[PDB]
Amino acid sequence: DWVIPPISCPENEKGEFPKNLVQIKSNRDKETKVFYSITGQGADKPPVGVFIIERETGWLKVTQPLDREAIAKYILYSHADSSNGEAVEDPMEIVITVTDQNDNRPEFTQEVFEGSVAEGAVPGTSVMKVSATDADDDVNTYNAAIAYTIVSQDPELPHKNMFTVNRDTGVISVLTSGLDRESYPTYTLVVQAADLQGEGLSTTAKAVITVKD
Amino acid sequence: DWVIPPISCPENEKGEFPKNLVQIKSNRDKETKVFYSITGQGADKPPVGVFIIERETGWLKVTQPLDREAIAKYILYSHADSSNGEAVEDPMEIVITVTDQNDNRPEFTQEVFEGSVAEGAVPGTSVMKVSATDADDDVNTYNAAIAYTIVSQDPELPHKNMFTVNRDTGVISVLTSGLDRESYPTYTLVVQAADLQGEGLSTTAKAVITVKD
Ligand SMILES: [Ca+2]
Ligand SMILES: [Ca+2]
Ligand SMILES: [Ca+2]
Ligand SMILES: [Ca+2]
Ligand SMILES: [Ca+2]
Ligand SMILES: [Ca+2]
Ligand SMILES: [Ca+2]
Ligand SMILES: [Ca+2]
Repeated sequence: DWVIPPISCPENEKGEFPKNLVQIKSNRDKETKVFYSITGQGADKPPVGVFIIERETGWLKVTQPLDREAIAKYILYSHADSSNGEAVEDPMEIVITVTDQNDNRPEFTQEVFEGSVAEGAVPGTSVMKVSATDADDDVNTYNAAIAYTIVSQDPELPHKNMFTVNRDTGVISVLTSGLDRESYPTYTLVVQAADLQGEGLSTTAKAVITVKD
Repeated sequence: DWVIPPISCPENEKGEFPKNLVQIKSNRDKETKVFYSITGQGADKPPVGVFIIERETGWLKVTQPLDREAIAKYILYSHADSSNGEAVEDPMEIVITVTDQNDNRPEFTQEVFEGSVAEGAVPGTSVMKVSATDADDDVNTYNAAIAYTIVSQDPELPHKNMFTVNRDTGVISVLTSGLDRESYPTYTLVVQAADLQGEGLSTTAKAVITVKD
């Protein structure tokens, strides 16, 4: 069977269903009457009826909103028959790809991270790792592409930015010098994770840094 | 033959050739090895070589720029053979749609239009028409949606805007009162037409209005 170039349908559609996607038909329909149908998971097997096809015209339709994060892709088969029951084409394998949107917010693996730095440590040294996940499509979009930032430091001393976060790795490093356990022994950072490479949906967690001797 | 939904390729592509459009497989290639070719005008028929298919992968490719205004649609057929050159699928009908770019400036039907009006005529009274054409796709885009403007009036008396042009139709009308043949017996307007509804490519021409008793 040929495999159709994929038919895209974005997730979370609203309004009137069903909606037309694409017309799939046989160029033999002037030689004999052609009746169309589709089978497979999403047509006549679970989930039944998400897609339906017009029996005489071959208009493929979707009957409800989709969620890429539940099902990313459907495989079905179209069929062309004539009155006498002969198949007028081999089946075609129909591929339908659910096209992503940014409908998922990043999430930190924990609501509080804990680390230790040694007070005499060099601007460069690695303190700790923070971690988020996005459920969206990390292959075809930036909707799951996470920029880690530091939003705030407490206390703001000796300097405001004692610390640096690598925006891709979520690794927290020492930016700056004057780090003394006995002046200021614990810092509480508010860290942000935002998708769209930093520009999109965001969430915050806390990172608690204990200064050591 | 199944006829696949059409594949869009914009005119006036730039850079590296060939470029990939779509992957056209058969799913009988787990079993033995399948070889692809294409025929049709645009492939093995004139214009020869605009599209090719990579024999082993089935990537359909475009080999040079297209121009919608010369050819807007191609029809190709793909074929699937085994090493002995025997068909393992019926052919598949491939439709290619060339999509529009705004690569055509509107042209006024004439370089100078002539019209005339009675000095008595009341504001709102209709004088003459100006007219432009645009060669871009006036069915699916705004690349031919022309808006009309008066750029200048000569002379600027008794007042600067004796006239008005409806931006959608090109009808020139009397805007303000005071027309009088024996003070100013003709006006020369520069008129402008622009696509994208005024926002796009532009051209100008002249309209000459003879004030009559
Ligand atoms: Ca979703
Ligand atoms: Ca997201
Ligand atoms: Ca999503
Ligand atoms: Ca100390
Ligand atoms: Ca063109
Ligand atoms: Ca064009
Ligand atoms: Ca145009
Ligand atoms: Ca007079």
